[PDB]
Amino acid sequence: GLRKRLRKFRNKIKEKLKKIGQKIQGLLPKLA
Repeated sequence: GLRKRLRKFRNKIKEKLKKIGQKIQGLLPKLA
């Protein structure tokens, strides 16, 4: 049962990741 929970876990966080990667690419061009 632990597996089913772990897999889905790394799936939820993965979403919040691609979210910030979209916020920094906007400032970089201005800062660096």
